[PDB]
Amino acid sequence: FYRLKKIQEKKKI
Amino acid sequence: YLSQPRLTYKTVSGVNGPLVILDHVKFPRYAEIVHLTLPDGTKRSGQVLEVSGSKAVVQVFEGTSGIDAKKTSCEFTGDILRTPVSEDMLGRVFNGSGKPIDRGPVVLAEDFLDIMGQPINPQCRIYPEEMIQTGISAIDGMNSIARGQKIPIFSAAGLPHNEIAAQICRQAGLVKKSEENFAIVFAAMGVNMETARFFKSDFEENGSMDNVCLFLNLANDPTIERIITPRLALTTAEFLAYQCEKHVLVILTDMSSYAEALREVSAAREEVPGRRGFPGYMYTDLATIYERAGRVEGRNGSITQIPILTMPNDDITHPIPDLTGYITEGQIYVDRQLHNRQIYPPINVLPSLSRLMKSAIGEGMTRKDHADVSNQLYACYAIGKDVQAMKAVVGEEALTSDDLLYLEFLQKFEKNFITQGPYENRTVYETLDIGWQLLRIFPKEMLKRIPQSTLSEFYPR
Amino acid sequence: QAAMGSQGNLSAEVEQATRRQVQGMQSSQQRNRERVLAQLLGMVCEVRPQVHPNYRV
Amino acid sequence: TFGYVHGVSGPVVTACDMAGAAMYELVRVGHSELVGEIIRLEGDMATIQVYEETSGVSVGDPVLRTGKPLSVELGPGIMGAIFDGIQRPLSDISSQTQSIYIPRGVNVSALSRDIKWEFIPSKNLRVGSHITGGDIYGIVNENSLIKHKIMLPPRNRGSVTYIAPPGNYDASDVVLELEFEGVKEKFSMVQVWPVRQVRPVTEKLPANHPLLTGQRVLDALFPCVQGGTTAIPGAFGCGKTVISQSLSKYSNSDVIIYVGCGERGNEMSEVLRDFPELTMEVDGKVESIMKRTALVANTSNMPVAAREASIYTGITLSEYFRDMGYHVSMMADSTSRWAEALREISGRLAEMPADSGYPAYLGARLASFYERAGRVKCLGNPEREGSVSIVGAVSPPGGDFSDPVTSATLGIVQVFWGLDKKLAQRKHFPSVNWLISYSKYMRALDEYYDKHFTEFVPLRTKAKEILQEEEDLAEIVQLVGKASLAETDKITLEVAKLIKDDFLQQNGYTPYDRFCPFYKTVGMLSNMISFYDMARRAVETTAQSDNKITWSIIREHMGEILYKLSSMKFKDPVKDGEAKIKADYAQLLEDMQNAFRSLE
Amino acid sequence: EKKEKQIEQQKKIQMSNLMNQARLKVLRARDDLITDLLNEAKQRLSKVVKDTTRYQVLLDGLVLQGLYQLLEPRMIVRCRKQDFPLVKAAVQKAIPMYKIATKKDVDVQIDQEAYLPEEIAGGVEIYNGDRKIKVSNTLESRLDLIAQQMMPEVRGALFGANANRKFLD
Repeated sequence: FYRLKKIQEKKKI
Repeated sequence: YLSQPRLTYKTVSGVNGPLVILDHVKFPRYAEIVHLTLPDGTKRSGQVLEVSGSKAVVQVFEGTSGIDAKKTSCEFTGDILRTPVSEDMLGRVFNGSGKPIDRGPVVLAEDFLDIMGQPINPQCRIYPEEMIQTGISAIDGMNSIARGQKIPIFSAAGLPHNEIAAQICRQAGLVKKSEENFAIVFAAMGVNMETARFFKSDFEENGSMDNVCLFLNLANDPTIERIITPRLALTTAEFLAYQCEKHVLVILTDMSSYAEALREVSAAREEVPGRRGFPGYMYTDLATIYERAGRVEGRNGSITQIPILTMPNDDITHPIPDLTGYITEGQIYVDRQLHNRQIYPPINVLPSLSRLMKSAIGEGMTRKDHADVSNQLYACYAIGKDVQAMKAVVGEEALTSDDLLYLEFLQKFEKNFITQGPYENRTVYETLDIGWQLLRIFPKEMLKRIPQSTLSEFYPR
Repeated sequence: QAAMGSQGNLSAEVEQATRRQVQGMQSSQQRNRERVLAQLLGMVCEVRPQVHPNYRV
Repeated sequence: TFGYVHGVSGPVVTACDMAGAAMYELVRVGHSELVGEIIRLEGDMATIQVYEETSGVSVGDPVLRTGKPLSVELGPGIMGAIFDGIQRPLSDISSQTQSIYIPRGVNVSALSRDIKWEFIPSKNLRVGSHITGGDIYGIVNENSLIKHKIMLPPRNRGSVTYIAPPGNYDASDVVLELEFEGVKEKFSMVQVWPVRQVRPVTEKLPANHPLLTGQRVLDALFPCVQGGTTAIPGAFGCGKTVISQSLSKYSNSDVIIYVGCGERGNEMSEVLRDFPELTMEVDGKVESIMKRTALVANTSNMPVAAREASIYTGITLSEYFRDMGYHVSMMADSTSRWAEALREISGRLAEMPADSGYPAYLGARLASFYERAGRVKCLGNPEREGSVSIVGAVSPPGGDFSDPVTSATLGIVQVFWGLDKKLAQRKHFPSVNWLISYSKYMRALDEYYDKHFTEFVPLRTKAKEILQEEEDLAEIVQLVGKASLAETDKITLEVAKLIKDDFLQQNGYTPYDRFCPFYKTVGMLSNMISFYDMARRAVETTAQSDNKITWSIIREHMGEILYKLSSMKFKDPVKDGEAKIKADYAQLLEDMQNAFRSLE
Repeated sequence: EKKEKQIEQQKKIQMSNLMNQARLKVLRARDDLITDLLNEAKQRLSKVVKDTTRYQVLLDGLVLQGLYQLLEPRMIVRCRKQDFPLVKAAVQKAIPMYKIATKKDVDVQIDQEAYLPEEIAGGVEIYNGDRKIKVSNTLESRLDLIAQQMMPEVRGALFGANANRKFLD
């Protein structure tokens, strides 16, 4: 869950 | 010293959870304290955490609620969090942040100190040797505590660890017997009103209010202040230890609530997790708290520390008790089985541990065979538990004689060694006499661990 | 009655202690005051302004 | 040649205007000049890891770019000192400051310059004599025990041009000079060596000679080799540190380098307080053990990044002393801490976690740390022989040996000492498990153990068999209730109880088992195995014919002999003679033989 | 025995509370005297306002220091109405030094609409072009700041020293 969240956040840039 | 005036601001780039972001800041400094004035005129504070470019991030201590962009004002001071410390603080009451509670005035300070303190040099560390008298046989006798130690106390929800802590405070002293005493600093990490009343009344009772500084943070206070309160109390302790040469004892309570608050603040930044979702660096942070204790060369004071933490769901592998077990050098493990049997003080000994005993005791300290008594008593206790677990299945017919001896030893030892009472304070030598009284039950040809000499000179009487 | 009489005596004793302590403090403080006022005012009047050390052109 | 601090957060910062920079180049940041290192970059930006607390640093502070990667200084005077994680001499700091703290960014050289060490010439060289890398051209006496020896640095060679005479000199005085190909270069007593680089060596040789061990267990049952690898994972309350200290005090190695990482402060306090009192002689006068020990303290509070540097520093010192022909032995404490520090750092960079948050490359880093080991033939004309042994202590979070760090460790090491918290609850010091541990080096050492003893293999095999069969019978006696037992089964169970209580148990502080040499181990094992053999043979013979001997009968027959057997361990060999204890154990065997003859 | 125990408990709590209140009275008196010292210092400062010759120098220093701290192309300066001429003098003396210091041109202005409350003893405040960043270099603020920053020295002079303290570091 967390690592997917971090991908999601990274994709915002 | 610094004569530079303090800038104020009106820039609030945006808010996101407990954070507040500022823009157009001229040379921010990492970890500098800032005051906030809300539209209603009430006041707050915070501390910078992340800085990049002209942007900065600010953790609010009182909880963010009611922040308007166009009307708030963010004053900067330009230095790290710094606290006032004075000797006369003893005999006062304060809240989490340090403001007075007891209808008194703020502390005229003898000096300013860093909240984080700073590491002590390992070369100039006098290893602790002097022994403390707790009175409780489960500590003096099994897991003795020398000054400078930082042993915790493990408990569970609904257990009377508060009583144990109060009694420990009441009967602290020196086994080897001018009149010495203690200066006790106590910090509370989200205790309920009942706990606060109990501790305050207990300190009032024995007339010890003249020498206790209090730090109280009930559940009403915003959770972020719980991060700062421990280090503040610990700084005060260090001052009284090395600038007044006093002997000090620290009691932090319910560090589990502190860990929860740490998890809460960390979740805002989205740091990497660990086991059960706690921050990875939570270990290093707990290390920053706990270690600040012991005795240093060329001085006379010393810092003892007795943190207290509850174990969620009695699961010992839970990260908080584990990392505490790594940092500190011992444990106590209050039992609940004994509490269900209505026994006082209900302390398990089988998983308790005290790393400093190997030099705390010996000839010229307590008694010649102090270690041997401990080893043999623990061994008999362990085999007794094993025999009970065996009896639970095989039945009374399968028991051999030594099983009966171990079971009666278990029963007698539990009703005698462990059980003391609300205020009974045994001398150490009385405790050793009682221990030998329990050892004498077995014939001499079975006490394997004790040396032959000690058995020859002590067992028959 | 022993408790009440002892309460009276102990009370009177502690207010006596408080009053003498306060008077001693006040007397000690009327000894030297002008020196510190001079110190604070003198440090206030000085300015010595400078630019923030990190500034570049 | 100055960047400016673009950003700051935790121990990770950023600096612009650093286009002329390279990875792993050290760097000073801020007005305190905190040491750092480069990890990432993007354009003219860079990322600096900081080896010191960052509180108070401000944006725009100057950052000085230096001209060398991380390096460690080597030479005389290293022995006997205590350094922190990036090699500042702690004693010099405490003397210089007259305080009890460590001010941030204190600059003091690794070694002293105001000491005159005696020097001796090569006695075999002259003006115009050609050497190469790794050739000794000097000997300096640090003290009576260890004679320092200065070698030419690697990547240097040529014909000499001047040699200093014998006499007392400091570092700064130039000692040697030489021309190689028309360039003259000067050599002092100080080498500067990149920490992350391996010191070249002629050739790795196969192991050839074992490593003595203090404890009785972990010596016969799971030996170690002079250059091999060993690991000691185990849950808390089990006390790996006691075993580490015991190994440190008692071993035949010439130099000991005990690197702590994230340890407790009180443990370094133990070490400093305690080692100087213990002493030992080699070829004359008795000298303290501190005269052959170099420590690298790093306790928990100290800046998180320094934990990485300390371990590499320690192994580098070990290798440097290995180039002398000594036998170094190294003691790493809680490499799990090193892994966790790396985990935190990689977390703050916004990188990918792999397994429980640990970055993927930690397995590779761990393997690289260990592979620098083993006995080797050295590089140089004088033809030195030496080795490095590494025994590291893992701390699995909660005892769960399936955690990532232990899993990565078990694949690379050769010897593994599983420990059990239940035994440590029994205070069964040392709390080793003796059933999941193993050691692949047994085959290479059987040859040695035969060229000295020839009477150990049956003992070991029978001990393994009896313990294994006890463990198998554990379930059958647990469920049944100790009723369905043939007499041989009871015999093996109870002899297993005696060996577990007697041979396996050992106190690590009482004067009489602070140390136990190998011969006593052989004697005790031989006694117990022989008693097992005689008991079973007697019971077999009396079982087949008639009047099957019950265990109670032999117990009542020779309980006194059993009591003497168990109390065998009270000897303190330091005072008593070896042959005296050998004759004592022969006398106990005589007692057993007499009892078995009388029953016969 | 129960009634006895009750009596001693009440006696103990009563004595302890009495002692607490006595100590608290001592501390309140100390704080009150510190406050009176600060008020006296404020009155001395207000008296020192009246001398124009050195007040002008101080004002010049204040405005220069604010200019240095702000570092913005546009600026605004606000002061009491009855100090305004000396403020004009101060800005004219202040601009060129800053220009040679930072090598930039700044438009310095003085408001004529909003004026500080008369309750201010004296001093000057500054704002940037957008009136978002402001530096309060009033006499009251500086007096406050210097007071909080020098407290330990204040009691060191006023109360002697504490013998129990042995090391100052």
